[PDB]
Formats: sequence, C-alpha cells, structure tokens
Amino acid sequence: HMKIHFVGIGGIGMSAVALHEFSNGNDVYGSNIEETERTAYLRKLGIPIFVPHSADNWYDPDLVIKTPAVRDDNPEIVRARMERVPIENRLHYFRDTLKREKKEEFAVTGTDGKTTTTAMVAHVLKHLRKSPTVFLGGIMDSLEHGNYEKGNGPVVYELDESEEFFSEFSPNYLIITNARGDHLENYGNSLTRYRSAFEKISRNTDLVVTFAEDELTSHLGDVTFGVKKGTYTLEMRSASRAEQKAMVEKNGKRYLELKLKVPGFHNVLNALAVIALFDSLGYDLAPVLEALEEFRGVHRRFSIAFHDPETNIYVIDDYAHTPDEIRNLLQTAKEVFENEKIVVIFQPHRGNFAKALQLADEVVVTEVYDSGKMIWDSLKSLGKEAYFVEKLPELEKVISVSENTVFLFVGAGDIIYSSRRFVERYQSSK
Repeated sequence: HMKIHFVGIGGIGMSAVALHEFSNGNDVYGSNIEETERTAYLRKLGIPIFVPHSADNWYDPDLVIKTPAVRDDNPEIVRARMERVPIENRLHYFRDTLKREKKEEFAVTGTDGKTTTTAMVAHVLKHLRKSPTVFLGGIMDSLEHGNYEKGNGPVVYELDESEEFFSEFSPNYLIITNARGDHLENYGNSLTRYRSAFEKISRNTDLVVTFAEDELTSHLGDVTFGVKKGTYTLEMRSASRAEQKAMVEKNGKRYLELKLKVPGFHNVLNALAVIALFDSLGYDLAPVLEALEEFRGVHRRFSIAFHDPETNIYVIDDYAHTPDEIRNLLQTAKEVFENEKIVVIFQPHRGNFAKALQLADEVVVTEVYDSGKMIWDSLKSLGKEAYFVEKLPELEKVISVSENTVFLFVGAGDIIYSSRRFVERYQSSK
C-alpha cells in the first residue's frame, strides 16, 4: 500500500490514473495549476487536491507522478527530488499500471476520434456486461467516475500518439483512428520516428484495426474501415435530427445497418472502427449495435448541455479548435438542426477560421485561450455578421437568447465555463 502524489492531478489523463489508484485503496492526493471539473470531482470523492502548485503541497508520498507538462522547476518536483522520492511520468506509470493489471487490453489511439472511439468500446463492453476497467480521455456519464471506471473485465484505454512512448504499449487489440502526425515535437520532428512508433505498437498487438484511408497507417491494420474502401465500408448514410443511420458493407456486401443517437459523419467512422474490432473478435453484433445506438457521447464532443423543448433552444459544447474541426462541427449542426438558427461562440486556442465559420448564422469570437480579433476581422471581410468580445466573463452576457436557436460554445479552453454560465442565465431567466 502506497501514498501517491500526482502533480497535475486535475488533468483528464492524470485524474483517471489517480482514480484507479484511489479505487485500489492507495493513499492518493495531488495538485494542479488551476481548478478543473476533475479537481472538483476528485475532491468530492475525498481526495486532497491542492491548487496551485507549491512545495507546501507535500505530504511525504512514497511516490510522485507527473505529466509531461510539469517542469523541473515545479516546486513539488524540486522537493520530491531533494527528498529523494521516486518520480514517475504519467504514461510510463500507466504502462506499468497495466503490466500490473495483467488483463485483456483494448487500446485506442489516433489523431482524431480517439476519445469517442474509446468511449464507444468501453460502452459496448459495459453493455455486454463485460465489466471493463475504463480509462477515458474525456467524460462519459455512464462511467462511474466520468473518465474512469473500475471493473474486473478487460481494460479499455486511450493511447496518446503525442508521446512516442505509446509505441511501448502492446495491447491485445488496438484501433488506430488515423495518424496525421501533426505533432512530431516528441518524435524529434521526424515523421519517420512517428511511422516507426505505429509500426512497433502494431507488431506487438494481436489485432490492429485501421482506417483504410489513413495514408500513414492503413497498411498496419489486420482489418480496416473507410467510406469507399476498406474491410468495413459505408454504402449509405442518412443523418437526421434524432439519429443518423448507415448501411455498412463488409468486404463489399451489405452487412448491417448502423444507427447512432450521436451525430456527425466522423462518429459513423468511429462506430465503424468499433464494429470492425468486435466483429473481428467474433462478437454477436446484435447487442453491439444496440449499445452503439444507445451510446450517449463524450462531453464536449457535440454534447448537448441544455435543451429547452418549449422554446426549441439548445446549448451545445464542442472542443473544436481547428478550422476543419469547425467546418465539421457546423456541417453536423446543419444535419441535426436543419432549420434552427446556429450561433457559434468560439474561443480560439493557443484566416481559414472565417471560412469555416461561414456556415453559422451568428458568430461571436473571443480572445485566444492562453489575435482572436484577427478572426473577427476575417469574418467581417467575408462579409457576414460576427462580433468580437474579448473578456471571457462577458461572453454569456452578450448573447441574445432567441427561440429555435442552437448555441454552440466551441473551444478546447475556458469557454466551457461561459457555456455553463449561459445555461444558468437562461434557467434563472425562466
């Protein structure tokens, strides 16, 4: 039995590992740079969480775990090193944690779609009553602790291909959503090391599911999914307000109809990768499809934060920060909400943006999280109705609440709090 100190315990990754250790009866506590929903959540469980970082937050741990972001001048790390307490890195510790688990492993990695795909896998395994241990890089309400759940079945987790060390894992099954290799910083900016990393994890995995259209990684798959090419393919897709349907072909033959409560074309691809994995493992797909149909999504991946049915008003949260992610988000907003007014409140993240937001009816841009006016400027140039609001607390206030309108609060940062405040405003308003 050990006492573990988590430096950066407020992150989605770290809180999962902390919760797991907490679930295993270890003395757990940690610290974080800022307060987060995880720090709030973990405190409610009775875990001491100290914000901000200070060597004051030392309680003679047997072990200290840190995220790649924790710098060597972090006072906690300095104390730990001087106190000679062993310090470990999140991923590396996680791998060791799996080694201890000695369980069947379902890993999902990739540039995009990774967290939702992982949530889908976890959701299927839970539906099939396989009671999996889940480590999610996002929040799924069906999970006992949101981004984590302890079970005695297999373990499902997300592997971040940002850290080259992901290639050191060797799960039973691995879904690789895609691999654009847009963050080679940890691969000495070498697409070759990046490729090698995938090559390597593929070699040590029993079954690899891969995106037939992913230039970099398609050949590694034992089975593939794609739209027009691959083992599992899409013959037809129809998106509607309450759900979207897709006719799936297997090696070219109509094989099944996929129904998802969750919208967006990309979620079909994520569901396809899931189907591919489970079908490949010989699972009766009837319950797998029932589960996929019921999958409720991960917070901030086009999640409905609030809906007023009397007024036909929606507040939706989405992590998008890239022009393409925004073009996609809006395309799915239009598929789901054919006639409603679409209002995007976008907080850019630490040119093409204006063209991506063109599909919205109203755009409010804020300052970047950690220039925003340049986007406003661009929007203004494409000649459409946009606003710039620089102070984050003003965001919810600036908005005109109108019926038949979907308010999409878009961004990877702070914006998530405006969204909640906007909902609270609305509610108190009623």
